Amino acid sequence: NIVMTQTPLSLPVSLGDQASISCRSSQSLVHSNGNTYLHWYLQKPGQSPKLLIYTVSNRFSGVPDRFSGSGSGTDFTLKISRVEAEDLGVYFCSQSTHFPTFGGGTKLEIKRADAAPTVSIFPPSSEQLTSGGASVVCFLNNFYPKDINVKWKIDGKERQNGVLNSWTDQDSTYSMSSTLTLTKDEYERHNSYTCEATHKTSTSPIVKSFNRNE
Amino acid sequence: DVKLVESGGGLVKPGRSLKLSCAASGFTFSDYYMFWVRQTPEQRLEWVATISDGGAYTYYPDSVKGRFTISRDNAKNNLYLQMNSLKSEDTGMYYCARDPLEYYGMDYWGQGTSVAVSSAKTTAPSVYPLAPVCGDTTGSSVTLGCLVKGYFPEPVTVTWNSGSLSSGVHTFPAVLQSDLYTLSSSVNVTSSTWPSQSITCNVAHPASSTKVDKKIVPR
Amino acid sequence: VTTYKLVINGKTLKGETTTKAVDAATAEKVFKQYANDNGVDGEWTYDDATKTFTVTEK
Amino acid sequence: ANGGASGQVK
Repeated sequence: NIVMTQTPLSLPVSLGDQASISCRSSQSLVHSNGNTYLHWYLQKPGQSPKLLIYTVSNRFSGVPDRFSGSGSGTDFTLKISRVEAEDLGVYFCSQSTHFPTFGGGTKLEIKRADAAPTVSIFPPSSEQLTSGGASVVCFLNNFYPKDINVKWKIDGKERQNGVLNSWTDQDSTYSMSSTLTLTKDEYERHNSYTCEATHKTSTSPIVKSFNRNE
Repeated sequence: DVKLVESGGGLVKPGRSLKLSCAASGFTFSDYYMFWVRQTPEQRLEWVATISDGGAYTYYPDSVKGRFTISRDNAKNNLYLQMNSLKSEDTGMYYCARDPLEYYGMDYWGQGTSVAVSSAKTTAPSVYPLAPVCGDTTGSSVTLGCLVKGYFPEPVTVTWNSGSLSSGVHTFPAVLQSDLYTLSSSVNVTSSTWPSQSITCNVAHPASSTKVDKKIVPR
Repeated sequence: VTTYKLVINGKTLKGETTTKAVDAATAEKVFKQYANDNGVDGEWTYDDATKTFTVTEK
Repeated sequence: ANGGASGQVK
């Protein structure tokens, strides 16, 4: 029940950069025997986590000396003196002082220049409506960084109910689909449909709309 | 060198059970405490079981206590996990991992075995076209798509123009929607390209033996 | 149960799908739901020898 | 305690 929290969620870097990731535990990690069982692991896509740093600052067998760890009590950080492409993936901290628990992970990724998304909105198809269903889709493609906020607005009111989002893995840009799934009857209850995106690149939202009756 | 190989994962109906195995090699298996750790679809890691070196002592979090049993065969170098009364929240990748001798931790992990718990039946996807909102006379590039909805189990495969349309395509990861899976794909082309030239998404769902092409026509 | 097949010859949707059913009539209901779900509207024929249904749109 | 849910220290 020792909660492990990682900061940041994502850390974009350029090859050659320094890298720092933090890990905060809800209670002290010092064991009764005096040792602190706080570890770091790296997981690449399709592979299992591999041990990097054990007991706060000990490098595991084979780990380059570019990796270092430190911290104390409840606040710990993993450092990468100089980032290489093979370092990219998700870093996890974990604690073994009490029953094992894990942080949510910090994804180390390749930095790119900021890019605004290209937004496209799609009404339900004739086919789906014939079937009795209504999916409204919005693609938010090729943007950077990953953080993006999307809102569905129907006759001006936000709709969160029935919305499912899916993000592509990292060109180095990110893409995302948002799909609002309604019944045909619900879809016919309103006429104005808007997909609105807020991204760091602009103070103004990117708005794409259609009208059910057009 | 140390190696761990998990196997046994599969699809099981809710309330059902399954046994996972984990073959260990390259170390004296009987000297080490062993664990089972799982990773959910949203990628969170959760410890699920611990067993002492000799096998007498077993530990579990409250989420699994009374339903899971970790065991091991020290003669055969095998670690096991019997899972009973399975729930949809048990869906995930299962890894076995080793406890090092001189500190509490997890030094080596296997490549994993996936478990899925669901009451869904094999279902072929519906393939809907995502054509642009009508009336665009700008002459700017067009973005089209295919919505592949309601299939089970995973996975599906999607190509555009039998694979000859590969640039400017984004195929998004599947999401669970009505206890079934859904994915979509987008493709972007110049306005002189479509609709003068046909654009078709080629969809395959191996489990239902579905192979369908959906030509995308304008609204 | 035995395997039944469906050939879809629609104006924009074309291809194949299958189902495992107790008999052809039981398979035909699954296939008509499938076609309906994909917006298809066509004429249904059945080839006994290959246990294959075909739905063809005008 | 030594041995437990998070392993042992031999």
